[PDB]
Amino acid sequence: AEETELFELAQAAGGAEVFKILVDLLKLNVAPLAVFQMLKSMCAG
Amino acid sequence: LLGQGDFIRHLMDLLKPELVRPATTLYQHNLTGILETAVRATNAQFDSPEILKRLDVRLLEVSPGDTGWDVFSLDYHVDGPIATVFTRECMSHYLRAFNFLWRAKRVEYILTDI
Amino acid sequence: KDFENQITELKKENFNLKLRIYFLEERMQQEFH
Amino acid sequence: KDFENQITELKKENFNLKLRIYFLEERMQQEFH
Amino acid sequence: SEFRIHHDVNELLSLLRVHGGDGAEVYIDLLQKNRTPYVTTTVSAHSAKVKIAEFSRTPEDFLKKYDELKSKNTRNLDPLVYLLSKLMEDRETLQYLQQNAKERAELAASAAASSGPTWQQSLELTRKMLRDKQSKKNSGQRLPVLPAWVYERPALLGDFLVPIGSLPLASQEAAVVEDLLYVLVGVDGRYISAQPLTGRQGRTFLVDPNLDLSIRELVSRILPVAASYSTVTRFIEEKSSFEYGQVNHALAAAMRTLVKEYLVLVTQLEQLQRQGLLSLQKLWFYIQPAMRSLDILASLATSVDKGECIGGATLSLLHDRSFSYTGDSQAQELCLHLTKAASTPYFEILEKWIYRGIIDDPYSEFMVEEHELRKEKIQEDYNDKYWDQRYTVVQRQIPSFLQKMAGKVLSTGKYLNVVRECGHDVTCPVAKEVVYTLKERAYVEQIEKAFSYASKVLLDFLMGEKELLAHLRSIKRYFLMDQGDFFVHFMDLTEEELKKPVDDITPTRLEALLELALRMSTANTDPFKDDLKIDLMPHDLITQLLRVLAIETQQEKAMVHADPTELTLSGLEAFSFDYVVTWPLSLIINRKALTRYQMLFRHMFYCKHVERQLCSVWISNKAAKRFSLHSAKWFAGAFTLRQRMLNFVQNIQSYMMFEVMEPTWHVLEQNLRSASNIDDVLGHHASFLDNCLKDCMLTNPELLRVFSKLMSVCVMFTNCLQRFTQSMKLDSPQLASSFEATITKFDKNFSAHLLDLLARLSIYSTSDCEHGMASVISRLDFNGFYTERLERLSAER
Repeated sequence: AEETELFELAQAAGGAEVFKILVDLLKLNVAPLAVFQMLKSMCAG
Repeated sequence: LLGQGDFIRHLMDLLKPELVRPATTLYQHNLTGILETAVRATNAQFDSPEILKRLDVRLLEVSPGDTGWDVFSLDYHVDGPIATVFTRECMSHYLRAFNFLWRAKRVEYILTDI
Repeated sequence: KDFENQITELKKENFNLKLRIYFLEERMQQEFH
Repeated sequence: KDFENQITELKKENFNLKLRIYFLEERMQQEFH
Repeated sequence: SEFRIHHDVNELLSLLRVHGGDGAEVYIDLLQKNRTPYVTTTVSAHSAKVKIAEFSRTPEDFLKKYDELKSKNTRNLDPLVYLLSKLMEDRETLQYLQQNAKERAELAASAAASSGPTWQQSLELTRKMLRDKQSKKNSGQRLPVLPAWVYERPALLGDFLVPIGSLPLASQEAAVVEDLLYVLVGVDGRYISAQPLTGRQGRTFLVDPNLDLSIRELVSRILPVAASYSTVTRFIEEKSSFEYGQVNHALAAAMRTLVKEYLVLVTQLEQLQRQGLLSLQKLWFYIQPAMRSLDILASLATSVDKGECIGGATLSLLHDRSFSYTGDSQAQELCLHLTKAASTPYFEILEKWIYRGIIDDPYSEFMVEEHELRKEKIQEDYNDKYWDQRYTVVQRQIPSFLQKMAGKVLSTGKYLNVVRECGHDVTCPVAKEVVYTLKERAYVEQIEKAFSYASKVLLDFLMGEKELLAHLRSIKRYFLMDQGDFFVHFMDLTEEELKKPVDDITPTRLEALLELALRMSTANTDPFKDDLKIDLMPHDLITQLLRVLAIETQQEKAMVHADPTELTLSGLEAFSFDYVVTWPLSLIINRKALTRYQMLFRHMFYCKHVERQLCSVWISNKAAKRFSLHSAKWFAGAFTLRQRMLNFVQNIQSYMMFEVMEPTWHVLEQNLRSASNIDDVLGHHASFLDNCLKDCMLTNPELLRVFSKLMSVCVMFTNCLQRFTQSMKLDSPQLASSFEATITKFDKNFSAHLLDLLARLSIYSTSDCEHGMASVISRLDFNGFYTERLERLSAER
């Protein structure tokens, strides 16, 4: 799980929504290019 | 690239009614059937079923106004190292050669009949 | 020849999904009884 | 566009079938708990 | 699971406040074909880190975490770091995510307010937790764990737990050398002191004030290696824990072997020390030879401990370190040696798992662990795991080099665990000693031969003990007749049982009928008969088949969730079949797979019974040839209706018999002939099943309902004909009310239903073209006498 380590990474990111569904995609080992396209699309909504 | 003329004229003859036939009424299964029949009929039967796999088709565009012979086309797949050699631009070049050859050969059958 | 191939893929996807639905329904019914 | 129609039908059917199978899998996992 | 996108990505679209656009559904689809069991993140990670720090407004925490996250050495921190850097690149994407998140954050906030390091403690918590973890993994087993007395006797290794006010400079150097030698032996200094390790440490020195500033500076180099050696002894003890692992014990013992070299050098210097012929600069010269090596050795130990490296964690850390220990060529080779040795601690089990086909998992170091999976309950269960969970894969536990072949190794280990579950557990004759070596392709090289041998052995064992050839030459009689006498007895005997409703059927009478029909034919050459039986379902084949076809389509609760108890127990559709094959002996047919193989019997035998009823009606209709059928208004419209319905039913059967049947059956035969692995045979059978049901056309709820309506119309017409025959031959109530030559109207309704079914076939041949639909249209349009009219009604859209 490492929910605490995911929050540690988020605080490391130091931004302004755990976002660990993406860490689940990392567990599935999704690709960075599709990840970037998905991030841009989810940002647009 | 419009090779064996037996199969080339087989395609032109089998698509003349299809070209005359409505674009929406294109019998897609009839296309593959005509391809297989031409392969087995003409000396293209010497061509392997691997060539039949490289044999591909694809819709051209949304343009029902153009003629049937002007709209008929056939594709040519490239696999792995063949994919890396026959580039997408190269694939388009081969497809355009096939398209010009179709505009030539359907018209050629039409003119040989004319 | 390769433009009509997507139909077979759709057919296999739909058949697999229908079989999965039938088996999943038999499993959920087993969980319900 | 016949290939396009078959492909679009395959995409919609696959999306719906995947949604149905995912709902069945999630409901069977939850019922397994 | 396989649909984990529904849990993550679909909720990413919904919860992320992104409902417009594609949301994270298309993102789920993008990551689905991009999600690998392994990691292929080769990238200039230094470049990505530089980009992140460059865009880091507060780069202190960014760089700190860039180091801290590696402290745990977690899973694929590089992808997250790259994501955190590349997302900072697109302020529009960042601002849009801020819109997607901050508004929901405000909503949640509003909804909320309405209503020191002790080595002893750090290691004791670790030891107790690891004992509990090893007990959990044991799941009812003991442990060769370290003893409580091993934890006791504090400083069990004898761990490191003089007036020099006006000493001459030479005497000061000598006394400092004595103190430092005692420290190197883990002993107290002469004029100075050394506080113990502040948890993860060696000895926190406390230099003597009388130690010269130059003397203190020279000693400063020594103190690093001293603390390194003390912490190294502590780490060796830590790896000596059985909780650390037997492989950790092997690593610690190899370290102890080199530690002898440390004490050896201590004594080598002690030779001159007792001789009194050493010097501070001479000592520094000798220390430089291995003072760095001391810290180098403690490095890998701290890497394992800080990552709590269990399983292939320390293995991957070690292999990466060996790939980076270059420059320090000595460490580049020493770590390789440790790798090669300690591989065998797991590689023996790996060889055991790979070679022996039996993975030893006292610690479950091999990723393949023989997960509990009762193979017997696979056949009778609609959902089974034994075929896939007789050996689970611990993807988290894998070595650096092992991770490459692991997937191929996963397949090979699955085959080997299959051989073990086959009773004939065996070692693969390829027992290339699993051990660590620089050749990585060599690790998979002999692995290729081993996997090939495993697959070949599986194929041979299937052709032997499984012997699926007879299991199919006999199943041909099952659900497909393939011989008139195969199902002739079943049709001839089940008549009374089916006449008895499903509530009225007698199971004992059915059993007797089955046994007698089993002995009633000469086709008993098939020996697998005992593996097969009959059965029944508390719902019609339609009752569940159409419910699945309308999979929450139009009758989610109207008919699919409507219990068959709403209707009555009817003998015919409720009937079913039974068959089974053991776990090792082909538990292939799980109740989902077994149901798929079974229901073809139901559909085929339904059509068979309808044709039998039609043939019985026609045979009883043998007297009408002795006169003119014109005077048979209630018995001659039957002739026209039979002509109109033979094309609907009897002719409908021929398309299944030849076009549908030959393709799937021959595909199964040829694909099984080309099948070499279990997956290949599964593909051949899956073709025989899916493609056969596809040509059966039993998965389109609208078209299947139309065909069922036509078949039911035919069945009702046969029933009305039989009723009119019973009410007329006995005439020589309800049966006479079925038809009074109104069976002419029933035949007209059958013709209309046939027109609708031909329209459905035309719809299949138009919206799907196909060859089977074109054949359905071709079989309908046999002649225009009943097809030119159908063609006009087809134009009647």
